[PDB]
Parts: sequence; structure tokens; C-alpha cells
Amino acid sequence: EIVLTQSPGTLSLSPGERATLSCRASQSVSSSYFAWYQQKPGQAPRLLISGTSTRAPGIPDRFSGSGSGTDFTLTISRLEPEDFAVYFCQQYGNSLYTFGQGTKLEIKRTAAAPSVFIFPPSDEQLKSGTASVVCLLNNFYPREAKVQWKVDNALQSGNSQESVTEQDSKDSTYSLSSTLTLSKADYEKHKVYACEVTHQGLSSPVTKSFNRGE
Amino acid sequence: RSIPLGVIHNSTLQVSDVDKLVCRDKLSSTNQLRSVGLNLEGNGVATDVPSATKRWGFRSGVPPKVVNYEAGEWAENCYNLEIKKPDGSECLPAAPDGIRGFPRCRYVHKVSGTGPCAGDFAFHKEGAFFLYDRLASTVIYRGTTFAEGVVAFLILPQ
Amino acid sequence: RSIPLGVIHNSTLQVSDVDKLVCRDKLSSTNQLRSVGLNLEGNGVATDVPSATKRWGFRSGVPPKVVNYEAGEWAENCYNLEIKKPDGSECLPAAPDGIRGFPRCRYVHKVSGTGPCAGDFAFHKEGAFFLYDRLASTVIYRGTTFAEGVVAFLILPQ
Amino acid sequence: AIVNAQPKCNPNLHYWTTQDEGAAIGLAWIPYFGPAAEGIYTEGLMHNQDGLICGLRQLANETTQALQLFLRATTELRTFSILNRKAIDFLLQRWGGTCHILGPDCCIEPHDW
Amino acid sequence: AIVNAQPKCNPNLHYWTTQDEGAAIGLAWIPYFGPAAEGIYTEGLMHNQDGLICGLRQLANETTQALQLFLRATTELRTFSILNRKAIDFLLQRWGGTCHILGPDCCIEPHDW
Amino acid sequence: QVQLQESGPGLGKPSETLSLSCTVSGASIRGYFWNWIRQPPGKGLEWIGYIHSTGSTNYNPSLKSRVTISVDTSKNQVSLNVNSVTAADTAVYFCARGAWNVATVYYYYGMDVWGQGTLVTVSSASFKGPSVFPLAPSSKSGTAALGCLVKDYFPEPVTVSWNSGALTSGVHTFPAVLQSSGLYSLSSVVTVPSSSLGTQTYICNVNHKPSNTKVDKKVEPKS
Ligand SMILES: *[C@@H]1O[C@H](CO)[C@@H](O[C@@H]2O[C@H](CO)[C@@H](O[C@@H]3O[C@H](CO)[C@@H](O)[C@H](O)[C@@H]3O)[C@H](O)[C@H]2NC(C)=O)[C@H](O)[C@H]1NC(C)=O
Ligand SMILES: *[C@@H]1O[C@H](CO)[C@@H](O[C@@H]2O[C@H](CO)[C@@H](O[C@@H]3O[C@H](CO)[C@@H](O)[C@H](O)[C@@H]3O)[C@H](O)[C@H]2NC(C)=O)[C@H](O)[C@H]1NC(C)=O
Repeated sequence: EIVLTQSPGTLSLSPGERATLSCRASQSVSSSYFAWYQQKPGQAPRLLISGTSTRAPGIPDRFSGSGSGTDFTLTISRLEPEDFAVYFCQQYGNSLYTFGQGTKLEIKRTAAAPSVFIFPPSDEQLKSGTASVVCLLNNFYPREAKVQWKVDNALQSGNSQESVTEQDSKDSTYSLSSTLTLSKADYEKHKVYACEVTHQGLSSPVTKSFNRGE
Repeated sequence: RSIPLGVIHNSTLQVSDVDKLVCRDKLSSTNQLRSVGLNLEGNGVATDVPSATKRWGFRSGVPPKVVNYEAGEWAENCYNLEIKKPDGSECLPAAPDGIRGFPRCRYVHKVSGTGPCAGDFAFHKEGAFFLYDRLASTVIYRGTTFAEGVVAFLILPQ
Repeated sequence: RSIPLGVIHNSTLQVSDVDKLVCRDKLSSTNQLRSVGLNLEGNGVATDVPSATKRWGFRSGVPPKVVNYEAGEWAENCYNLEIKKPDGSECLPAAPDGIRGFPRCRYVHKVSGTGPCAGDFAFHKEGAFFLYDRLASTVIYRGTTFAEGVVAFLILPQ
Repeated sequence: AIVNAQPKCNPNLHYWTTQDEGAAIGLAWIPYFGPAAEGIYTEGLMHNQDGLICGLRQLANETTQALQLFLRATTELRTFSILNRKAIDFLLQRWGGTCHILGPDCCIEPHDW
Repeated sequence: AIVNAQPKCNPNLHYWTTQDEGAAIGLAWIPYFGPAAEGIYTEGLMHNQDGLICGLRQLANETTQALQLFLRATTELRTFSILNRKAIDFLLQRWGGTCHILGPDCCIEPHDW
Repeated sequence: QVQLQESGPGLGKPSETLSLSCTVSGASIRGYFWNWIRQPPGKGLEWIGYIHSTGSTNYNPSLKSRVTISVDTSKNQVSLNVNSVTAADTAVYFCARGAWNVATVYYYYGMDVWGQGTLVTVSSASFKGPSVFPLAPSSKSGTAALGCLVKDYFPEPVTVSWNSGALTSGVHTFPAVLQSSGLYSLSSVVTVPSSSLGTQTYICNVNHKPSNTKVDKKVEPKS
């Protein structure tokens, strides 16, 4: 019954700005031991603020907590690139905790073009019976980018799998890897395998190529 | 005034009124009467050494008084003082027999130092008690682990 | 558990049940409540010095406790110990004020000697008490005539 | 009735007490073989109801002024009589004077018929 | 009810006690003229019934475990409260709660008519 | 310097009983409350329950039937068992110390110390070791990039390191991708200065706990 609804779901704004995260209680809290947590990718959540307003040790003065009984709010003033995380509100009451949906916070920055690299299938991998080509886009922002595979000017749709890292907590940049998986037979047919990249920081598409024998 | 007595019935706490007679309150034996010592940290008081020290002071002209409590709370923060005057003479009295440290303390803050001792005994400036082993005193005894708290008197369920 | 209370009616002794209420048992005044100290020699225990010594030992970590009894039994055999450590230091504490020897002893066995003292206080290994003048202690006090016995609590006839 | 007015409250109570059961494993009641001073206590936890525990903390805060004045009045060093005195006061309230069976100050109820 | 299980029993009880009558021969109540420490006691003998005395010895043996645990729980050096506590417990058993005149936990008997 | 460490089988057979163990170091379990939190991959946190050092427990209302938490003070551990395990119970499982206050610091029942988290995948399928293949371009020489490729493994996760933790800068190890085969596959990369390219050899440190594999693959300099 006690459900904590968090708003907004997602949020993205520039360094220096103030982020206000809200979290409403379904029923009135009978014990105001509210708390806020910051969870970096792959890490357990860190305690930012406990008891509605007391900062945990080692938490910068930017994180400030406040509340009114039904609505509690966390304000991250003067945002810095390291504050990229997902933020949860928490409520301990009547011998049980509840959490919130979470607010994923992206830190903006001026656009940065991807650094494209292409990788031929290795020697031992071909001996196994399957070949995979990898296109790497390193340290770019914004997150949206188009990575188009074309083999001998023939586009390949149905064999590319993409994966993007989480935002870097220092330069606020993303990185992407497009993997083209093919059997050892169909890879033999053609000889030129290239990867074309379009991005907001690229005034013209960048195509990095590798010929079969090199 | 009058020492308040608390009645617990079906997980409901009510203060007994000295004027109002409630026949429903039942006392079948003295084992239902309990004295509890609740520590001040439960009230969220500051527990760091420099902040707790400000809660204690010396005063002459008030003889020490002690009461017993039968149950206490496990304390995360306790204190043990060995304050001495500049000339070297001890500043707190050694605890009399039967007075022992608080039974359950996780962190014991060994407070030491040298300062002027304005009085014969160290009292709690907020009115609380220095809780020892089943004894609540108004005075800090030398070298004995205490935990500042207060005392309540309850008539327990049957 | 619970300290048993014995009721005496028409030369018949029954133990009061804490759960069973017997309205026939009458307590008109506190003078009907008596605490008696019955000596162990009444139970036929060995009274010679080498055998009684085996019933006492030293242990640290247990503070001494004392209870009062209002009436005792004339003892044929009492003991008075002055045991000391090899280096000469006393091994038993001198009795505090108000604690005096057993009032009525015929033979007082002056036990002395030098031995290792493994603890801070001398206790009774069978659980009995060292009966002094109207005080029953768990600890042997130096130089005071005691008589090992046990204590009962009675509600006497009217 | 109480209501908590303290700044914070720890709604769970982790307690210790000696005034509890002793199963009396043979020869452990004897002090010579008994537990040492640190092991004479039992423990427990009252996280069941948050409200009662917070009420206890306020009661312990509110009894302090009256308890402190009580100690000022008495002269003995240590006062154990307080709990036995409360029991006597309990009996004297109900059975102190003449008891009128159906009266308001008499806890006597006639039988059911 | 008790039954003696001790190896032997001394069926006669030669007792001493101060809690007895003082005829108060003039000026002997005054401590300055009163008896010395050794002469404040009275004596007596209970050889009348062998069975009651042997029962007392077993009761004094059986109360020892509970009495020893009682002393472990308390912290004061000397405990005199035990007898006054038993009297309070006696009253609280019969007159503690609401008393139903013909009930089993009420020692009230209606008048004879 | 108190640290928590969860332990649990990477894969749990469905319709079985699942057991995880939290091991507290540098602090005594006695006197604190200890929580169990689980987090399905890419979703919010769910509180499973808590337990005091004495033993008293209260669990999440929605899960109290299928769960049972236990503590062992002689081993300084807190254990969690989940029965009738389905695919929804696939998550990373945390233990946390929800305490009123520790030493002089007040935490007001906020969870200060957490474990590292243990991922538990619930599937009928079995373990499958990974295979590593280097990532090297056609020879060139500016700033260069290299890495490893980890293909065909199950279940999540696999931990990849570079030069035994010596190389931390500019190391991006990509999240797992679930191929059509049903096995996972990821890749690690690192930008390395092209000048000192041939000075230091570069070796991978992959580790897959569910199948017990920790192989190392070097990368060709091509100075
Ligand atoms: C029993 O509880 C009461 C209520 O908490 C305790 O009294 C309070 O003492 C604190 C500490 O001095 C007071 O706090 C201060 O309040 C002022 C505003 O008046 C604020 O500016 C300061 O920064 C500080 O927070 C508090 O006001 C006061 N409350 C009342 C109602 O008097 C009392 O000490 C407790 N007694 C025992 C024996 O524990
Ligand atoms: C209260 O009375 C009981 C019963 O008399 C006392 O307990 C008893 O202690 C004696 C002395 O150690 C035991 O005697 C020995 O018995 C063994 C056989 O078990 C025998 O081989 C030895 O030669 C010796 O006679 C006796 O068994 C034991 N009885 C029971 C039932 O435990 C107890 O010490 C008394 N307590 C007090 C405080 O006086």
C-alpha cells in the first residue's frame, strides 16, 4: 500500500544547473526517516541524505534534502559531471522500507564527435568457424549516433548488434560498439568491410574501412 | 509533583492519572512493575565527545543521588572520563562499590584531559542521568563507563 | 524462578503456589512474615575443618551479595578464617560495618593458614550462605565467625 | 496518554535486563560456578510497534523532572524503594478507605446472575 | 507441600531471634543502659512436632536456588526488601484487579443470613 | 573500514531454493539491523527484508512467504533463502546495514554500507565458458585503440581487467549483448598512445565465475 512515486522519470541538464528530484508518499509517513540514494552504474547505491535532511558523511554540500510530510524533495545544486547516476528515494516506516522508481540523471555538455575505429576478425576466431567485425566509437556526445555497416557498398541489415556504455563520470561522454557477426563462409565472399558513422559532431559521415587481407 | 507511572495494555501506552481511578489497570504481582533506562542517543542527541562534554559541569552544594533501574538500552555511544586538575589531583570521585559501568556499550569514548574543576561533582546540565550498571546517578564517577539517559516507570502487561 | 513462601497452619507446612490463590491463608500484619536461617549441620553435613574447607573456594568476577534473616539456629559448629597469601597480604576482605559474627556458636573453629588465593572472594561451592549476625552473605569475610546455612521465608500463624 | 515531542526517536528498542528467566542449568545458580558480571544479562528487541517505543522515550523524558525532585527530597544515597512504593500507592488508591460496592472508587463487581 | 529429601534432619530446632517481645524493664530500652550486642537475642525451642521442622529444612534448601538468582539480579549490597515485597505480592494477588464477589480470584464472602 | 560481501551461485535452477550469504568484515554484526535488497537488471530496487542480530525478522509484505532471512553471529554472516524461484527473481542481490546510528554518525535508519552485489540468473540452461579473441587493426601508427572480445558465455556477468588492474585509464568494457544464440557477448577496448605502443605488452584479465575461467590474452603491438 505504501508506494513512493518519483518524478521525473528521466532528466538531462547542463553542468552548473540545479536538479530538483521529487518523491511523493501514497499514505502519510508515520515515521519521517526519509532518505535519498545515488547509484552509479554497476555499483551499489550510495547514501546521500538520511533523515530527510542530514547529509551522509563525505557527501558534497550541493546535495540538499527537504520535506513536508507527504512530499519530500532532493535538490542537487550546481551540477557537476560526476553527478551522472540514478537517484532513489527511500522511506523507512513501521518496520519496513520502500523505494522509488528512480530518476536517471544525464549531464549535458558541448557536442563531441566520436573517434571511429574498425577491427578485423582475429586469426583464432576465424579458425573456430565464425567471424565478427567490430566498429568502435569512443568518447562522443550526444548519445545518439548512426553506425551503418556496408560491405562492398552493400548495406548489412539483420546482423549488427550495438551496445553503448554508461556516461563517463568525468568528460560526460558515451562510447558505442557495433558488432557485425557472420559465418566464416559468407565472410569469405566479399573483401572490403567498412563502417560509416553519422553524428551531430560530424559535419560529414566518417567511414573507416579494412580490406580482407591486411 | 508526582513520578509518572505508565500503563501498557495491548501495545498501548497511557500515563496513569493520580486522581482518576481506572479499575481495568491490573497489578497481580510486583514483577509487572519495571523501571527502564532509555539512553539519550535514542532522542537523537549529539554523541561526539566535544558536544557531549558541553552537557556536563561541576557544582558544589548538591549531594549526589542515585536510583536503580531494572532494564536498559544497548548503547552505541558511552563515555568514560578521567579528568584531573592542573596540579595533578583527581577531579572526579572514584565510584563507590556496587556501581559498575554500563553493561552494553559498543563504542566507549575514553575522555581524558586537564581542566579547572569548579565544583565537587559533575552533573548533567540538561537534567538527564548518568546511567551505570542498573544504577542511575546524578553525578559522573571517575573511570566508569556511563551512558547519559533518563528513567521511566512502567506497569507491564500480565 | 520465584522465591518460595511457606505457610504454617496448625503445625502444617505448605509451600504457597504463585498461581493458586488460597483465601484461607491470612496475613494480618508484617510480623507474621519471618525469614529463618537454618544451619547446614542440621542437614547432617560434615563439620570437621578439612571437610568444610572443601566447600569454599575463590572466584573473581562475582560481586558479593547479602540478605537479612530475622531468626537463626543455635550452631554447634562455626568457623572463623584468617587465610593469607604467601607474600603476607590478606586473602579475605575485612567485614564491613554492621556485619558481625553468628550470635550463638558453641564451638568456633579458628581456621588459619597460607594458601594461593585464586579469586577476589570466597564463595560456597554448594550454593549455601555464610550466615552472620542477622545477615546472610555469599562471601566469607575475614575474621568473622560464620555458620554455613540456608534461608527460608515463612508466613507464621496468627 | 503520551505523544512524542522529541526531535527524533529510535522506533526500535534493543534492551538488556537481568530481571528475566533463569532456566537454571544445573549448578549455574551457584555464584562460584555462575556467570561472571558481564554475562548476567539477557537481551531482547521491541521493533514490533514503533508508536509504543517512541511513547516510552517521551515518558522517560517527562518523568525526569518529578524524579529529580524526588531525589532532592530524600537523603539516602541510593533509592530502590520507588517501585515498591508505587505498588503500595496502587493498592491504597483502590483499597485505602471504605469501599462502596457499586461506588466509583471501589473496584468490586457483584457476581453474574 | 514439602517432603524432606536431605540425608539427615535434626527434628528439634533451637532458635535465636531479636524479633520478639521486649518487656521493657524501665530504662533498658535506652541504648546507653541497654544490653550489649551479645544480649539482644531471645531463645526458644520447637521440639513439639518433628515433621514441621524437617519440612522447614527442606524449604530452606529449596528456596536457595531462587534466592541466589534474585541476588544476582539486584545490584545493592544488602537486600532487606524481600519480606516487605512478599507482603505487597500477597495483597496484589487478592486485591490487585477487579474483584468479583463470588468469583474465584476474590476473597470476599457475603454476609450470613 | 567495514565491508560487506555477498556470496551466491551465479545460476539458480528454476523451481528450486536459492541461497545467498552476506559476510560482514571489520565490524561486529551484533546490535545492527541487516537488510536484503534485490534489483532486477535495469529496474528499481526492491527491499526483501531485514533482520536484527538477536534474530527478530520482518520481511517485505509481498515476499514474506517465499523468503526467510537468518543470521549466524559465530560466523559473522547473514543468509537469505528464496524458495520457488522463478525467472522474475533473476536480479543482483545486496545486503545493507540499516542502522539508527553508528559511533558518532547518525544514519537515521538509512542504509550506509552495502555489499558489492551478487548477480543471480534463473534459467533452466547450464553454464558455458567464454572465448576471447583480440581486437587489433591493420598496422598503423597519433593515438591507437585495442581491446579484447568475449564471445559466447552464460550467465551474466564476466569481469574483464587490463594488465591486472594497472591499466585503468580510457578502458571501456562494453555491456553484455544477448545474441540470437542465447549466449552473451561483450568486448573491451582501450585507447593507448601510439608512441609507447610497443614498449609495454597489453594482456587481458577476463574472469567468468559461474564456469570458473580466468584466462589471459595478450595484444600484438605492431609498432
Ligand atoms: C526532554 O525533552 C525536551 C524536548 O526535546 C528537552 O528540551 C529541549 O532542550 C534542547 C536542548 O537545549 C532545546 O534545543 C534548542 O532549542 C532552541 C530553540 O528554543 C534552538 O535554537 C537550539 O538550537 C536547540 O535546538 C529544546 O528547545 C528544548 N525543548 C523544550 C521543549 O524545552 C529536554 O532537555 C529533555 N530532558 C531530558 C532530561 O532529556
Ligand atoms: C540441598 O539439598 C540437596 C540434597 O541433599 C543437596 O544436594 C546434594 O549434594 C550432595 C553433596 O555433593 C550430593 O552428595 C553426593 O552424592 C553422590 C551421588 O550422586 C555420592 O556419590 C557422594 O558420595 C555424595 O554423597 C547429593 O547427591 C546432592 N543431591 C542432589 C539431589 O543433588 C544440595 O547441595 C543442598 N543445597 C544447599 C544450598 O544446601
